[PDB]
Amino acid sequence: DLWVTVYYGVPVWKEAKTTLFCASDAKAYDKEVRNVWATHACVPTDPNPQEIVLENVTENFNMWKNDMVDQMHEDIISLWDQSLKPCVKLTPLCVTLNCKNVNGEIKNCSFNTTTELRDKKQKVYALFYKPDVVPLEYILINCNSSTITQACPKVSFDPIPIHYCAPAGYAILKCNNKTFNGTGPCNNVSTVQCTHGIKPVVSTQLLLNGSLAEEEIIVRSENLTNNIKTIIVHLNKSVEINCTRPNNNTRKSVRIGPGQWFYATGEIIGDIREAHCNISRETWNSTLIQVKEKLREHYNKTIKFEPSSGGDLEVTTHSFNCRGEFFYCNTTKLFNETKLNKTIILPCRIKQIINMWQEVGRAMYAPPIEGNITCKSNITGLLLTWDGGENSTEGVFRPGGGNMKDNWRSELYKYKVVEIKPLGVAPTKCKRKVVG
Amino acid sequence: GFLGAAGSTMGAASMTLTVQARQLLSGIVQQQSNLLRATVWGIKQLQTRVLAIERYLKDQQLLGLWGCSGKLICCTAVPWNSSWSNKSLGDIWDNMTWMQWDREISNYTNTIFRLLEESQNQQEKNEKDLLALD
Amino acid sequence: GFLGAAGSTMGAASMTLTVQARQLLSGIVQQQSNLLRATVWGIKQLQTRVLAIERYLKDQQLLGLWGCSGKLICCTAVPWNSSWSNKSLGDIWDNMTWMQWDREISNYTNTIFRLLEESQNQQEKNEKDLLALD
Amino acid sequence: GFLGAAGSTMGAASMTLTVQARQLLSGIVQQQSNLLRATVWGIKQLQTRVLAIERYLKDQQLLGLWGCSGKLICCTAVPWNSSWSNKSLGDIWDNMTWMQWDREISNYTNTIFRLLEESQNQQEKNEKDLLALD
Amino acid sequence: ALTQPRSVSGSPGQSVNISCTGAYSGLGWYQQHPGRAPKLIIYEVNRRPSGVSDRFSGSKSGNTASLTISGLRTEDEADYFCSAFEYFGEGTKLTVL
Amino acid sequence: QVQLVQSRAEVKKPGASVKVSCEASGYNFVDHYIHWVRQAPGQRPQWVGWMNPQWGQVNYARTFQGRVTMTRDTSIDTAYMQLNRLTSGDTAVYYCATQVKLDSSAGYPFDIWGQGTMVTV
Ligand SMILES: *[C@@H]1O[C@H](CO)[C@@H](O[C@@H]2O[C@H](CO)[C@@H](O[C@@H]3O[C@H](CO[C@H]4O[C@H](CO)[C@@H](O)[C@H](O)[C@@H]4O)[C@@H](O)[C@H](O[C@H]4O[C@H](CO)[C@@H](O)[C@H](O)[C@@H]4O)[C@@H]3O)[C@H](O)[C@H]2NC(C)=O)[C@H](O)[C@H]1NC(C)=O
Ligand SMILES: *[C@@H]1O[C@H](CO)[C@@H](O[C@@H]2O[C@H](CO)[C@@H](O)[C@H](O)[C@H]2NC(C)=O)[C@H](O)[C@H]1NC(C)=O
Ligand SMILES: *[C@@H]1O[C@H](CO)[C@@H](O[C@@H]2O[C@H](CO)[C@@H](O)[C@H](O)[C@H]2NC(C)=O)[C@H](O)[C@H]1NC(C)=O
Ligand SMILES: *[C@@H]1O[C@H](CO)[C@@H](O[C@@H]2O[C@H](CO)[C@@H](O)[C@H](O)[C@H]2NC(C)=O)[C@H](O)[C@H]1NC(C)=O
Ligand SMILES: *[C@@H]1O[C@H](CO)[C@@H](O[C@@H]2O[C@H](CO)[C@@H](O)[C@H](O)[C@H]2NC(C)=O)[C@H](O)[C@H]1NC(C)=O
Ligand SMILES: *[C@@H]1O[C@H](CO)[C@@H](O[C@@H]2O[C@H](CO)[C@@H](O)[C@H](O)[C@H]2NC(C)=O)[C@H](O)[C@H]1NC(C)=O
Ligand SMILES: *[C@@H]1O[C@H](CO)[C@@H](O[C@@H]2O[C@H](CO)[C@@H](O)[C@H](O)[C@H]2NC(C)=O)[C@H](O)[C@H]1NC(C)=O
Ligand SMILES: *[C@@H]1O[C@H](CO)[C@@H](O)[C@H](O)[C@H]1NC(C)=O
Ligand SMILES: *[C@@H]1O[C@H](CO)[C@@H](O)[C@H](O)[C@H]1NC(C)=O
Ligand SMILES: *[C@@H]1O[C@H](CO)[C@@H](O)[C@H](O)[C@H]1NC(C)=O
Ligand SMILES: *[C@@H]1O[C@H](CO)[C@@H](O)[C@H](O)[C@H]1NC(C)=O
Ligand SMILES: *[C@@H]1O[C@H](CO)[C@@H](O)[C@H](O)[C@H]1NC(C)=O
Ligand SMILES: *[C@@H]1O[C@H](CO)[C@@H](O)[C@H](O)[C@H]1NC(C)=O
Ligand SMILES: *[C@@H]1O[C@H](CO)[C@@H](O)[C@H](O)[C@H]1NC(C)=O
Repeated sequence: DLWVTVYYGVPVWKEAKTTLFCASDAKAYDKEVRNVWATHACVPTDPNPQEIVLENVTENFNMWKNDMVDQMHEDIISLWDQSLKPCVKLTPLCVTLNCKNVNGEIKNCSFNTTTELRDKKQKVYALFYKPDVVPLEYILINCNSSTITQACPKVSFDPIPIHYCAPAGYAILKCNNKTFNGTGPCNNVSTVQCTHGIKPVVSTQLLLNGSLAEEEIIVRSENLTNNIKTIIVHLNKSVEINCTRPNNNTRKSVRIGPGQWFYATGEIIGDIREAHCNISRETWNSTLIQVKEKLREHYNKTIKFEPSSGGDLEVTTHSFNCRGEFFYCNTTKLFNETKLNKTIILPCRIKQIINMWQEVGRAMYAPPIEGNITCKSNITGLLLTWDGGENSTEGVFRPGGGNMKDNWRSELYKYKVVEIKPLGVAPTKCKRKVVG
Repeated sequence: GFLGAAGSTMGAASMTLTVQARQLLSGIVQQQSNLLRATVWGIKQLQTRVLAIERYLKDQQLLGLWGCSGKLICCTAVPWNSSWSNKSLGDIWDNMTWMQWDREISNYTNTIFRLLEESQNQQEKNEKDLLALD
Repeated sequence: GFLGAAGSTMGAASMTLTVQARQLLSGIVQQQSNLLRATVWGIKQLQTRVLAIERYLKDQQLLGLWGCSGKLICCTAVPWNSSWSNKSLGDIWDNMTWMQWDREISNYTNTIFRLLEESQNQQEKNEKDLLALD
Repeated sequence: GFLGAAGSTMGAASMTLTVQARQLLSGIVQQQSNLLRATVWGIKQLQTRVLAIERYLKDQQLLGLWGCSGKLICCTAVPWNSSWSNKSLGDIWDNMTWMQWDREISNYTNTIFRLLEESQNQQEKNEKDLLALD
Repeated sequence: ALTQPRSVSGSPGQSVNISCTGAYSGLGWYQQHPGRAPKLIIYEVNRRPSGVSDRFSGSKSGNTASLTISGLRTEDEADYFCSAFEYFGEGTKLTVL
Repeated sequence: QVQLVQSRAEVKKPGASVKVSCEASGYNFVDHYIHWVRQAPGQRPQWVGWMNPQWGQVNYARTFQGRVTMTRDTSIDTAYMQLNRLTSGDTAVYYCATQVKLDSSAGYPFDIWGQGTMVTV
């Protein structure tokens, strides 16, 4: 007859989300308290990741209802606050600064700070950038909103690849479609131990240092024809950028308390030069054309570009970190032409008092880096927003980086967390031996 | 490998059920705490380890109350009420996958799970106690 | 329901032991952490979850060392020394509740638990090894 | 007592394996949290209890996948390939300790552990399903 | 290019029924009481937000959004607007005899 | 609670600038986008733009591009909309719109609207 027969270890799963887990690469070369994403206690990963390719099944995906990008964004915020917790407060630095210009974008400010003695007062000088100072005869930009905790010079903001790993009893489903839309079924899925190398970068309008595409450029958004969500244009090829801060800055240690040391920008020597980035001209010219071909597939007419209309300074420019210093690069020179080595040079301005995530609370002060600064932007994606209610002849895609979950959705679109239910009931012709 | 036979037929998948059984808990090859460093990651890690044991111990508990603790495949003597599924033997084990099976009978699985604990193992043990009395 | 037969006779209570067995660990139907919000309650909760596994695993461990892992009712071959209790069969199973039984023999239960691990399962396994040698 | 027979011969040590088995988890006789006080010691303590569960549950899981969950001594039907060890019966059980055995065969135990889960319990269960079909 | 008629007849007990054609037409419908701001009555052509009566409902078609209200009252005399993302319709005034 | 309150109605001269504020209370002001939509008294309602209060990230139609600037003050949960180069054809009632009490994450349509600010110029 047909009697139940329970099987333990059946390959059936349910859509359910759990708590992920960091597992960095076997690169414990620390030698100093560093790696604010790994911090102290992120475990080594598997040297041989057991990537297990599946066939025979089509499972649907939803990269905007994914809970991994909510959990990753909560961790990076939590790592940001935890690394700044033992760092030096800048409470006694919120005094009237006496700033005179250098010529420029640097203001020579002299302020009034208590020494380690609670009665003696000293007068010291420092170099502060223009958008770090608001008029009042000057103060810091956000001393009347919240406190400032400077970044500890020991730690590093270099994003190392971290693998978000589901615990025992769960699995991560990796979609392997070469041209994969995001929302919708995936014909070729593979369960993995956990994710690939994910660099937790911070960047607006330009997804830096990520995963590249294989076949062509995939244009990704929730609805495309909706103007309210940003469009993630995931690139196939990657352009080369050489960003720099080509002025020689000296780091000045200002005594502000017992153990609390305030590292300001000392005397600048050499040439007063602007920070710039070279995003080729030939690779970007071919990059925008291949972006136009994919954007013309979802439309029927010409499509033009135009720089960002407004907002705060950190979205109208191209923000990132370049060797412990935060840049703000004017990307008007990029999205200028209207489509259907002679390099373009982006003027970038440097800020030290940065208020990342716009959460009311800690807004760190990046200490200056001694000497020249050079890094390697790489671009594996773009962040574009559609324009409003308009004529059908042409449309504008303004660049824009909204909530930071769009940065993680460019790398967490492939993955999905499901729970494993190894108990399963299925009738067969077998029956156990009767008692009587 | 783990979940490798998720798209295969039930007959092919039923041969490699040990693989999914192993990886549900371990766990301890990848880490033990780890006590090589001595944070957000520490609290996050620990809550996952408790959950992995707690979910695992539920299944062995359910298998235990069905008298199937030691085995991965056990047969029972509760009959299959046809209202649950009307499909035959050849329409289930050689043409359908486990994923589509769970979707259709999930409404009454709890009542089926009630039949596995009451109908057999609660009756078999009382009868087996009455059988070994002599 | 859970602990429902605490005042009933041992014969009536012995039929619904599965109900009390389910609730020692679960647990995970009522909550998983819960990760819907993402404090004193967090540390307190986790220590409860660890403790519920510690008590549950001890009982299955004790049942395991008595060779009774899979079953809720198992019979042995250690004889009942009369010094523990002088009561007969009809004076125990049809006139007393489990609450009043535990009160009187709790003094010597520990060496009874020592008899269950030594007298049978440590002797039965050595004999069963010598029995399947041929 | 616990690990008392670590220097004795395998035959003498095999009689008191229950003593070493009891102590991997407990645990709960020495403490439960403890909720009599209500720190560095609290976090350190909790990570010990989780670790004690997780390693213990690996061994019952491995014993479970070999169909030996309930027993401390179980015999199988996978034959012993001589490449692992060339020693005889009398050269092992009455002249050698368990310590020196683990050092010499630890290299291939993993493919032995693969033989215990595949060769028997994955074949025995498919055959046992085909046996109770009639 | 999202159009709708201006006035459709009705009576208490008889249904008032509005067409609205266009691309992605009838994503949301608003009942603008004369004097204050409009209020959502249905979203996603057929779903019902909280705070509105059960008699408010909508039916979907290929390109025309049909808003059907059954059991009219004298207090429902208002202007109805059909919207599609950022676009909007012309506006339909209720007519109850 | 979970409501939008606007400023008083204003009547100005051509060329001048008007600031129509919309303070929000009772809910997460930052997490939800603030849309602005017009309605001429005798014409279909026309949509101006949206502004999410995280960084501001303002979006405009070309019929208002270069004329309207939307700023914010997130410390007091106030969303602004300032029009420049006012002409004769810029008369309407100005509404601030958002989406809070809906289960649709698509951002459209709107459910919570302000008290209204009739601007005649
Ligand atoms: C996107 O990804 C690219 C990688 O393709 C990143 O580019 C690299 O960024 C890292 C970190 O910003 C750079 O690494 C740093 O280089 C500094 C300069 O190196 C020169 O000087 C050192 C010392 O003299 C030489 O050994 C070296 O060969 C070079 O000549 C180093 O000074 C840095 O060292 C750090 O650690 C040491 C040890 O504690 C400290 O003493 C230092 O003060 C410092 O803290 C560091 O190694 C790297 O050079 C970049 N290029 C390449 C090709 O890897 C982009 O930054 C990244 N962008 C974003 C936005 O994520
Ligand atoms: C499904 O996706 C997987 C993963 O991308 C593919 O497997 C890998 O891809 C290439 C192409 O076959 C091979 O050279 C690799 O060696 C494969 N990896 C392994 C571990 O075997 C797979 O080919 C895809 N299958 C289909 C039908 O698209
Ligand atoms: C910034 O202003 C400070 C004001 O104190 C300058 O510091 C002094 O500058 C004079 C030159 O006018 C020197 O003779 C002193 O030795 C400086 N004092 C110290 C403590 O350095 C400082 O040079 C100015 N920096 C720049 C770049 O203009
Ligand atoms: C950005 O810098 C890289 C190297 O820092 C440049 O790439 C090198 O260019 C030289 C000639 O200029 C070649 O000889 C090397 O082979 C190149 N190396 C690599 C890895 O490509 C690159 O040209 C620079 N780009 C811009 C726009 O300045
Ligand atoms: C980014 O650069 C562009 C041009 O490179 C700036 O746009 C104009 O720049 C000219 C100077 O050449 C100014 O006179 C104009 O006022 C600028 N604006 C317009 C609308 O024409 C642009 O301002 C730069 N971005 C920022 C934030 O300053
Ligand atoms: C409006 O409501 C009713 C019910 O929806 C309408 O009846 C049908 O409506 C659909 C689409 O709205 C049309 O395609 C059918 O042709 C209608 N059938 C009939 C028999 O009319 C009806 O049109 C309207 N009710 C009125 C005008 O009283
Ligand atoms: C964008 O969202 C709209 C609704 O918000 C989607 O429109 C619906 O699409 C389905 C099929 O995909 C139709 O059956 C419905 O009639 C459409 N309208 C409504 C009001 O639900 C649209 O599909 C979405 N865009 C994409 C690319 O998925
Ligand atoms: C996948 O489908 C093919 C085609 O029906 C079938 O032959 C095969 O057994 C299935 N499973 C695997 C693992 O290929
Ligand atoms: C700093 O203190 C001195 C006296 O201690 C005072 O004269 C001066 O105004 C203060 N502020 C400055 C230099 O900005
Ligand atoms: C903080 O200071 C700046 C300086 O101009 C000012 O604009 C801002 O309104 C101040 N914030 C508060 C809350 O007063
Ligand atoms: C993405 O592309 C797939 C292709 O099959 C399609 O089914 C799905 O509807 C698309 N989703 C969106 C949001 O365009
Ligand atoms: C960019 O490409 C177009 C056509 O591919 C060409 O006409 C134009 O000259 C190119 N620009 C540069 C700077 O090479
Ligand atoms: C766009 O801006 C770039 C930046 O240098 C400039 O070279 C180019 O001529 C501009 N083109 C147009 C059409 O404005
Ligand atoms: C940067 O882009 C180049 C493409 O030439 C690529 O080879 C390199 O791996 C990229 N860097 C990183 C860190 O991915």
